[PDB]
This record gives sequence, C-alpha cells and structure tokens, in this order.
Amino acid sequence: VNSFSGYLKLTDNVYIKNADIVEEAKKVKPTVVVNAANVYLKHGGGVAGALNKATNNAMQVESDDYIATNGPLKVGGSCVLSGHNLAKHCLHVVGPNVNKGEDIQLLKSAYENFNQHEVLLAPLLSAGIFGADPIHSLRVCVDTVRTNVYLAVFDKNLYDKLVSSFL
Ligand SMILES: Cn1ncc(C(=O)O)c1-c1ccccc1
Repeated sequence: VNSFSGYLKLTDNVYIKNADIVEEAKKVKPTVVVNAANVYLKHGGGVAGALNKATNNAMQVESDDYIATNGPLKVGGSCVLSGHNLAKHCLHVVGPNVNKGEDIQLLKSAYENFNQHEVLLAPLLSAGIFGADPIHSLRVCVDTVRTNVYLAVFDKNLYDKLVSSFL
C-alpha cells in the first residue's frame, strides 16, 4: 500500500490522475518525483519551471552546480538530485523536444530511466512544451515502464482524452 489517492488504474503498474504535479508532490512527498528536464537542467517553463519555482529556485542552484561538474545530460538520459521540499529525490529525465527536432525514438530510452526506481510520481515525458503527442507518450510509458508510476496530468481536457482513448 502507498499514499497516492484518486488515481485511475490503467495497467498492473501505471496509474493516472488529473493533478498539478507540484501540488501532488507537496501532498504525498513521494520518494521520487520526475522532472521534465532539458540537457542543461535549465528549469525555465513547463513542469520544470513549476517544480523549480516551488523549491524557491533551490532546484536550479543545485542543478547549476551539477552541470558545472558533469556537463550536460544526454537526450534520453537522467540524473538523480535532491527533491528539496517536494520529494526525497528528483529524477531529472530528458525526453526528446520535438520543437528542437529530436528523435522521438529517444522517448522509450527516456522512460527506461524510470525502471531504476520502484515507485515514481511523474509527468508524461515529451508532452506539453516538448511538443510530442501525449497519447503517444502514454503508450510508450505503458509499454516501457515496469515499476509503479503515478502520472499527473495538468490539463483536465487532456486527462479525459488520454483515459477515453486508452487501449
Ligand atoms: C500537451 N500536453 N501534454 C501533456 C499535457 C498535460 O496537461 O499534462 C499537455 C497540455 C495540454 C494542454 C494544455 C496544457 C498542457
């Protein structure tokens, strides 16, 4: 049993809810929250900008030190950093950004990072301002992630379309 509440069960291991991932993280304090990161860990907008704002910019300060030491992530890659006030850990995962022309086949590689964690609170990778089709992102998630993933979807309209169209 875990603390997640109000989710619709899609599969053995994938759950979904219409929720603000920031408000959900603050309530649950999950072991892992996933950030929709870019390779520079520049948390300007979308999910990343909202998570970083909720940490009072401490996520960005920590991320700038990570990049200064290690250099940029790979598209499809990830790193584990602090969850600050939101979670124990933040898994920063880089899905491909269609608005930069990145290979959508890298979305499966991105979701494979989730398999290193038994339970996660996450957004749909490459959705929103990363430009991919969220229906596609949910299908790759279900077909790639084997650990228990609790997906938070920001737009109610999109949430209802994801559920209604789910095979
Ligand atoms: C495009 N996309 N992908 C995921 C989501 C979301 O609401 O989580 C969205 C979205 C859709 C409409 C407005 C805002 C976000």
